[PDB]
Amino acid sequence: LTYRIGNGASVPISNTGELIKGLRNYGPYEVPSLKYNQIALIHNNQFSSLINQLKSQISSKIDEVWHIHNINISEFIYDSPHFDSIKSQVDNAIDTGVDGIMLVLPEYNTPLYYKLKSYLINSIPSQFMRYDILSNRNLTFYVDNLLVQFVSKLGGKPWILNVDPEKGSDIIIGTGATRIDNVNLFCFAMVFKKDGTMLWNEISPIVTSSEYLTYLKSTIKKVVYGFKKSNPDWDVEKLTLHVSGKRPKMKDGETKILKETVEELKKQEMVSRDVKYAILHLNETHPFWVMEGTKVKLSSKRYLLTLLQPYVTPIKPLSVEIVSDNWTSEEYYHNVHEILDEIYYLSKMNWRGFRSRNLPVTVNYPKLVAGIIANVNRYGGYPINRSLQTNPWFL
RNA sequence: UUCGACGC
RNA sequence: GUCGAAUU
Ligand SMILES: [Mn+2]
Repeated sequence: LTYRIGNGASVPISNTGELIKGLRNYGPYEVPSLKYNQIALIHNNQFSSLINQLKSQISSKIDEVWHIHNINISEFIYDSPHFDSIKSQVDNAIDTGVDGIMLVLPEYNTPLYYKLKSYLINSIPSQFMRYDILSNRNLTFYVDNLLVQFVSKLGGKPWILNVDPEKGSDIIIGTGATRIDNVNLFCFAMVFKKDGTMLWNEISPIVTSSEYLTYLKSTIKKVVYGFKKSNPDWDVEKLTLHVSGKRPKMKDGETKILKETVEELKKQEMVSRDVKYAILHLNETHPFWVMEGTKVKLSSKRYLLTLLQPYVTPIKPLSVEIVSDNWTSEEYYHNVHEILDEIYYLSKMNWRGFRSRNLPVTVNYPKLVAGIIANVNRYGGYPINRSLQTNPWFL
């Protein structure tokens, strides 16, 4: 229903102009804390008007929308549009003392994006931009969205979902794997609060399909060990797994391993030894047109949650299957409503820009990682640190 | 790579 | 390549 921003304010969802005006008035839910109060802009068009306007917009929005005050932006010019010359300005910036780097790429050069991006994820919060894509017409839409994600990557919290703290899971784990070609894959596991904020993330190395279940288990254990070490008193009595991704087909073996992993985390006191949990498969299914937030039951274990398209009335359904749960027959229906509601609230959380993705954050954010992991691997960049664990570097 | 959507 | 980004 509403987004919680700063100073105790809440603004309706589904209205980006009201969210922006809200941030100008009250601030974000959390301003990032900075060490230098300095950010670098790195580019190769020193007399460019578009870059001039870009700098001045970033400067005024950072202060006025984001309430990050007195930041200095320093500029660094590179003079050849290739890896070693840009990297050299990047290095100059990092030696200067900066909280993050905004890097304007020159043209369209995919190997160069992945090479530079993998070096920076490893170093310092960064936000790329394309010189060719700038225009006066779209500059304000462009900077508005760009800063939602750069503020997050600097450790800020734009807005969180307003949810009933008595309803839903204590934590939600988005987990699964994504195949990056026909043989190789990586596992992921991400812990969320019910308010849609990411608490911790782990990704496995790239492995082969034969190694899927082995790394699925360990990646999930690492992410919970991580969450628990930085939240020792967060009791988990209600736990939900959101399983997603193009991964090997292996559903019974996979459910058995997920069940085992929760039984080991109980033994190790990472969750309650009487935790109530459900393991769910979330799958995007083919769109359709009515010629909603609606919950459809297809069988006692298969459900559909229908959502407007984030763009006849077009609908993007999300399939939801309960593959395992330890719920009582009595609790059952009630729990089904809560878990479906929660999936709907999470589908409204997106720190990539102002517009809702209408896809659950637990499904969406692992897709964003996958794109980077796949292409870094393909273009031979630097493989992707408690900093990367708590920060949404993939946005 | 601000992002999205279409068409091929 | 074709639009679009308060009001989805
Ligand atoms: Mn991004």
